[PDB]
Amino acid sequence: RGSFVEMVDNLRGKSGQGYYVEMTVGSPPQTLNILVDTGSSNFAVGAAPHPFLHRYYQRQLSSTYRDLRKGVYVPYTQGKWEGELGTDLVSIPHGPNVTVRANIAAITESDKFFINGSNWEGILGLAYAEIARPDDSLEPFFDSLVKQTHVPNLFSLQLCGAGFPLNQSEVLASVGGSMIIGGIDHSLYTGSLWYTPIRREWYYEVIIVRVEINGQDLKMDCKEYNYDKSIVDSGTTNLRLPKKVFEAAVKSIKAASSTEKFPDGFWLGEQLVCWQAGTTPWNIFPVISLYLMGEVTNQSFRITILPQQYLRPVEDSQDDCYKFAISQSSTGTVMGAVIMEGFYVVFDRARKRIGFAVSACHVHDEFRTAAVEGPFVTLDMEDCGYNI
Ligand SMILES: CN1C(=N)N[C@](CCC2CCCCC2)(C[C@H]2CCC[C@@H](NC(=O)c3ccncc3)C2)C1=O
Repeated sequence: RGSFVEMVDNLRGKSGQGYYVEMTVGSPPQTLNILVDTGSSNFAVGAAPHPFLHRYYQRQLSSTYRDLRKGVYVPYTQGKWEGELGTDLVSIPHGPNVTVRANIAAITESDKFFINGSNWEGILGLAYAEIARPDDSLEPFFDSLVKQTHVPNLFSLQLCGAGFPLNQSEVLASVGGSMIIGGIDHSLYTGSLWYTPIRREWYYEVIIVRVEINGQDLKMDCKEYNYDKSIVDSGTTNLRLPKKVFEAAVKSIKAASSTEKFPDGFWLGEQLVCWQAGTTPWNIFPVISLYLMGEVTNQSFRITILPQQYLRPVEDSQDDCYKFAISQSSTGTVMGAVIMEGFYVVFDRARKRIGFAVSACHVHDEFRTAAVEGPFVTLDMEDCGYNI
């Protein structure tokens, strides 16, 4: 049974441009589309004209706007966002039937933040206060939601990749998934939910204990897989892996798929690869299994993704084209949107754990499916975690 009908199918978007939910801010309510970001902790919205925005938060039109008289400067690898802090009344129309008083960062300047044609005007940082900007005293949205209402301290995400390119009109008309606030909807997954501990409450940090490519053990010291951390991030497109892990994984993926040669640009995630309509050779590409620490001592489980997850559909012709959605990182593993598209992911903050189950909307073929399986006996899993 699906017990959260009001929130099912409340997301739109895609892996490369982000998945967003409708929200309202202020009095009278101002409707805005907001990217769901499990990799950050600020509710930050466009609040001034920008070439990529067709609407923005107008503080002067909200009777409930409260100015905190404080600026916030947020540089990150790709760019930055800057703004002015305040609070206002916020609601999620296809969400819990509540209105909360929340912090809002009114974005006034940015670089490589907004995405042209993404249809979103701000981001909802769903991670913990530790990584909120300027500091941990700026209460994140979800913390405000839980404190002010009877909403359970849990949310779950079903990000639905279409498996093919969606043009501008299609991506606006299409259901991109669900964000269930305060619960788990059983219609969004098949099989069982398996839980991994949240190692520390800052990002949604997890511990990977083993990696396989078509069942072949990558055989690295498991600390390498979590160097310097492993996180679950809906605000990142790719599966990102630490340099050494990336080099070993790409070697193994190349070897498994060696019946076809792909240019260096494809493996660097820059160049698309194309096949005649319907002839994508899924079977030559391997499945990838990530083993995660379990809730029981010396127990792990595995999540298995297909090339239908790690090859991202892009438009070129009538050919079926893709980009390789696995890339190198110098800041740890990032389980981005392309990985999350395979699974229904439960962010169980109350029980400091993340659940994974096979998504009812994952893209697959008639011969293979994504999987979530366990248990496996795995020793010294705490040693897989990186310190300092
Ligand atoms: C990974 N990642 C993420 N999950 N959220 C941010 C902020 C991280 C935050 C973590 C805690 C400390 C402070 C920083 C922000 C991201 C939001 C989605 C749109 C993105 N836009 C682009 O990447 C982009 C790139 C190029 N052109 C346009 C847009 C930018 C980020 O870098």
